[PDB]
Formats: sequence, structure tokens, C-alpha cells
Amino acid sequence: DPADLLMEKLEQDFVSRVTECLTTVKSVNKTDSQTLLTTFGSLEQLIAASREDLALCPGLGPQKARRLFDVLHEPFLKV
Amino acid sequence: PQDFLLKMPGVNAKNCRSLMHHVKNIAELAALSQDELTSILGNAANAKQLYDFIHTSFAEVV
Ligand SMILES: [Hg+2]
Repeated sequence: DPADLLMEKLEQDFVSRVTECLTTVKSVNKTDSQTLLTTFGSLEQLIAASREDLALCPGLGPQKARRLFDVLHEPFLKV
Repeated sequence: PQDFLLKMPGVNAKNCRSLMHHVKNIAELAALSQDELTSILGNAANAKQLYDFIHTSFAEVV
């Protein structure tokens, strides 16, 4: 197709970067992450989300839902 | 949770420090404007990259 092909490429690239972030979380998947992203639409909605909303993403523990809510909400600074 | 932060676009070893200082956690990252990110990173285009990563949405497919 014309450069729908380019839209596809830029789309995959972006998404695959989102996966680089999320798969940082304690074994939370490439799959988890693509689903996550497409359900929530943007990382902004994804982190504005409660552990409850996260668990509504079809698939995904409430286990995986906790781990991720934490990484996102736990503060950068501790000691 | 800094492992997360660093793989974020327009974030590098230098500014991971500075940014861990003015924002509580990742969640709060959602909460900032582009200008507030620029000032916190001192790089206007780094701020573009990270702000865009965060605010880009799928919600189309008509
Ligand atoms: Hg999911």
C-alpha cells in the first residue's frame, strides 16, 4: 500500500519501545505490554491507572497488576 | 523503577539523576507539562521526546 507502510513502521517502532519500558517490570511480557498499550491507548492513561483498572486489562494477573502499579507509583528515592 | 525510567526516550544517565530529584515517581511524569519537563531536563528537545512518548495515543481505527 502507499506509505501506510511507513505508518505501520513508525507504529511498530513506537510500540516496541513501550515494550522496552514495561518489560522492565518483574517478568511482565512482550504480550502483556502490547495488550496493555492498546487497551489503555497511551502510557499516560496507563500510569494514571489504578491497580484495579490495570487488572481489567484482559489477561494479566492481579499479581502482574500489583507489580506494575508499584513500579509506576513507588518513589524514585529511598533509604 | 529507574530501569524503567532510563529506557524512556530522551532520558540518559546525566538527566536520570536530575529528574529523580524533582518528581516523586513515574506516575507523576504523566502529570507534567512539556515546558516543566524542559526546565527539569534543561533540554527542550529531550523534553519533546519524553513528553511525546508519554502522551502519544492509539484510539483510532475508526
Ligand atoms: Hg493485558
